[PDB]
Amino acid sequence: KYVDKIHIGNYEIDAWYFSPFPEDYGKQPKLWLCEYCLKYMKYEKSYRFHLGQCQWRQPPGKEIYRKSNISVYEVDGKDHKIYCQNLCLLAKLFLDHKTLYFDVEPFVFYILTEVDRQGAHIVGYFSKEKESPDGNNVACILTLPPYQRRGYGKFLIAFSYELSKLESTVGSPQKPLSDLGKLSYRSYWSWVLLEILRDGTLSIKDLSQMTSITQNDIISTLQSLNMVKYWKGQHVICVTPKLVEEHLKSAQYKKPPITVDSVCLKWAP
Ligand SMILES: [Cl-]
Ligand SMILES: [Zn+2]
Repeated sequence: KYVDKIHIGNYEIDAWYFSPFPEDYGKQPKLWLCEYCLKYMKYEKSYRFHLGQCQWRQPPGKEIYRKSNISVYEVDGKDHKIYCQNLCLLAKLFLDHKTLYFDVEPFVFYILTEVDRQGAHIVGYFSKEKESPDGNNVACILTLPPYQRRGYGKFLIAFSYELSKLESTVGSPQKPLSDLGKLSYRSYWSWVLLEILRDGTLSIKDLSQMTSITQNDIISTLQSLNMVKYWKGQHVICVTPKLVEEHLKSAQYKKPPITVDSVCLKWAP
């Protein structure tokens, strides 16, 4: 028997996929997680004890972003092996194609939290290879189920590209994306490109430089917006500024409820 339900903070969440917690953890009805340190436990009694003993009120690592009550923590998987091993076992419950759980040192994880008087509550995260051969600025990304479809997912994507911009480099997420992944990325890419095309002759490589979105990713977005022509084996951006405004005004695209503010980011490569 696999883990199939978890209790974390005040949420219970059913699992979507196999996650390789040790066998005897699968045995239990629920898995109980500390919402701050992410320690997993077998019983409500050990959960309650931990709750009253644990001193953590936020993720480990560095708070590299604070705007209002949204915070992002940078955790190095080398400096915090166990926390990150726990994060990965948690994420694998909802990510089908996540492969890495124990070998965490090559990764740095970015933790989205919303803060109240009690502490900083994890809402989602994305991991990133420290050095990427394939040029992936995200390895895995995930908004926890009860928080999905509220702009946290898109905040994370936005954020992963803000980091790429400060590294003066283009990047694409590791594939395959989930269906929620695909939709959120195509939506983010769309909004970013449309917003910019509103404000005069920019090549696709010019757009790639400004946004840190790869040329393939810009091309495939522009195709779905119907703003790219094919000429002699070359993708040519063909934009009618009325159809740009047309698109924006529509329902499909809009400022996410919540956005990355480059000012409130305290990070450098
Ligand atoms: Cl659920
Ligand atoms: Zn704890």
